[PDB]
Amino acid sequence: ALETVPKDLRHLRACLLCSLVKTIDQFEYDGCDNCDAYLQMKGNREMVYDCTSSSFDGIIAMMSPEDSWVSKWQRVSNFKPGVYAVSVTGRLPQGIVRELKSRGVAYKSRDTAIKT
Amino acid sequence: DPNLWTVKCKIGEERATAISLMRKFIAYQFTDTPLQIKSVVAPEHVKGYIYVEAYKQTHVKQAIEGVGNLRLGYWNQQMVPIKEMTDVLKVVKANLKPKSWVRLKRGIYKDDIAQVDYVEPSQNTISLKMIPRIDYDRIKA
Ligand SMILES: [Zn+2]
Repeated sequence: ALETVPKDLRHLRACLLCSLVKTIDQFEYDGCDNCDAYLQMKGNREMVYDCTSSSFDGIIAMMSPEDSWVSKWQRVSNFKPGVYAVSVTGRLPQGIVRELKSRGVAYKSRDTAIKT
Repeated sequence: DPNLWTVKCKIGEERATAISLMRKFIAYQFTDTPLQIKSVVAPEHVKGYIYVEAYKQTHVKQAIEGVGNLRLGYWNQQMVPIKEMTDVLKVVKANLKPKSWVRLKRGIYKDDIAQVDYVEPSQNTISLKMIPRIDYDRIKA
């Protein structure tokens, strides 16, 4: 859709769960689409900065996760089409990751990149 | 499994090309001439050409028609082996973490190592730790 496509290249962040890359205005207004009920991101900016981090590299034009080896490798097949990444560096604090497992959300590390 | 093709591009324009392709796909997805491309990879480390995912060469050849940026890489479509389908996504250590060591290009402390202390969420300025090198105004006039 036209709401997930980034509008302006400047001031762009990325999520850590599904690695959704968009613009800060879209994050403030729309927020994380693939995970909204379990993230409660819409309607605020503090949570955006708390969870999302600008430390990420790589951009991929995901359009058909159901049929794509990149989608299988990144484990993003069950997500909506959009502009994702391949490496997002960061980790959620110890106050928000706890409830995801209780609500039945498996928190995995999307930082597929290597260190040294 | 789908194949990965390569297409040349201008040096310094990769994210612009990616967003333009996304816009074209979104605008021409509900028409009689859709795009069969699966995805495109534009690694940050590389600069000068981009990747594309498709089965056949004709798909991308007819999907990159009309765009004035990929005109250069239109008469040749190179195919890479299947073993190179996993090294492209690899990244060697983004690169923004507090209490890390970074170097400077501009200013006076050129080609010197320094240390990050605090990061502003505004993404406009960042603190840095370095030992002064000035002469304390004793040599200069
Ligand atoms: Zn996410």
